[PDB]
Amino acid sequence: SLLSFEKLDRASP
Amino acid sequence: EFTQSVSRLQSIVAGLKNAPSDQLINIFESCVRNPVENIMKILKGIGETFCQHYTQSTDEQPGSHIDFAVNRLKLAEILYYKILETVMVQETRRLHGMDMSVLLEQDIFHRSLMACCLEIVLFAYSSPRTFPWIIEVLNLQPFYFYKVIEVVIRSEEGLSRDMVKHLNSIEEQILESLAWSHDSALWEALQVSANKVPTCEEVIFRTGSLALFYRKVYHLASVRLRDLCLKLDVSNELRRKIWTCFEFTLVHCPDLMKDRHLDQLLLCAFYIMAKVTKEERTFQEIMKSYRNQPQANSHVYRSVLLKSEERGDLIKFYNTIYVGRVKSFALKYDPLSPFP
Repeated sequence: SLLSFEKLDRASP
Repeated sequence: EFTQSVSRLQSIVAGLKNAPSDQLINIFESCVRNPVENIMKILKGIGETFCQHYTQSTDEQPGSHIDFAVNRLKLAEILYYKILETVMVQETRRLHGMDMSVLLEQDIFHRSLMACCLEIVLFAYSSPRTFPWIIEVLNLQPFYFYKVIEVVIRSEEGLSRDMVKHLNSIEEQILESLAWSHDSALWEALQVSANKVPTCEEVIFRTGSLALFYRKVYHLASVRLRDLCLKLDVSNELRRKIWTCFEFTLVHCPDLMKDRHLDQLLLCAFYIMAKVTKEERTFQEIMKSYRNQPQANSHVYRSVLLKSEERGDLIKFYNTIYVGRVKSFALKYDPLSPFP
């Protein structure tokens, strides 16, 4: 509840 | 030895001229208020502004020679007078022999038709001046402009499938982002409507500028939901549940769209109605599956307006701005809007 923090895969290569 | 698009453009304007034809002139002169001189003022105005921007360099776009500018312009004018005639001839008032003065005196229609002709020409030549360069230069509201595109497509059948595909894609650009900018006349239209955002059922069954716009938007977003629901097959029961949260943010949180992209809200919707439902928590896995869409670009999920005042990515936009707005609607799913 609720926020799903995450790291965007570093990209685009 | 010409490219297909340039050859096709040759066949279209062949034998025509950058002046109105005799049939068009007759139609102008049958009007109680004859538009012809005002129409010439507009083309001369657009023509001068176009050449000025065409021939003057910026950081993004180098300026080009005036000779090419006039060539492109002359070609667009020829298209304008051909397409305008076709439009006026096929008009209902024309067939019923009624005065068309009101139809022919709308500046925004003539400006938009001429810009769209310029855009057809530039595209045919694979111009570096990429949409929306043309409407920016001519000071045309995207919210007003996009309406001409359907008219052009139906009024000129000599357009190649590629020309038609391109015109449809610049319409999608306007619907997904360009018409939602803070300076857009959309917010003016919403305002006079007492900030009542038309729901899906309402425009899919009004019929003002607002309704026609949102009809297009709701149609576009549904197509971009369906394909993405063919990624994880989900179910046609849940594809409705997700379409509901997206409609909620459009109607009851219209500010979230300002200076943003339609897909940013559609994707943010997706993840949330997944997580609160039986079919659950499909991750950014669908983002790679979002890449399969024609309009998908990195900047969409990489670069998202937060407040402006820097600019973050989709997941930061989501947890900062989105949940705060959408949580209490979405949490309740621990009605459903009809899917087109």
